[PDB]
Amino acid sequence: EKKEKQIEQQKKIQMSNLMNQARLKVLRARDDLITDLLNEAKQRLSKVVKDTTRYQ
Amino acid sequence: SQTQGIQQLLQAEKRAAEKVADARKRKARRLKQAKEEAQMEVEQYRREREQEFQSKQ
Repeated sequence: EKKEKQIEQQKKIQMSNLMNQARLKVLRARDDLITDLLNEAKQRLSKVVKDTTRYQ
Repeated sequence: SQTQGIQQLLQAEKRAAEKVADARKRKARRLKQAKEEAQMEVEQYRREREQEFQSKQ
């Protein structure tokens, strides 16, 4: 009973862990995509700066 | 004559004590025997239970 209960408990912890890192991966992917969007935005701003009249 | 009969009283008592000693030796042998069947069965339980454990794992 001791060893069985220990084994099943560790199984539960491992499963809960795996679910956690799955969630973390998807969330960090989301973060990377939005930061890419921000990088594009600042590049567009740099392009906008070039035109003299509207910049003025 | 009579002293031979008294020797027979003593010898019959002696062999009765021999029967008692043999019975006690049988008892000790039986308990030792039981000890090793206990060892065998507990070994068997351990084997059944470790095959169950590897199955679960």
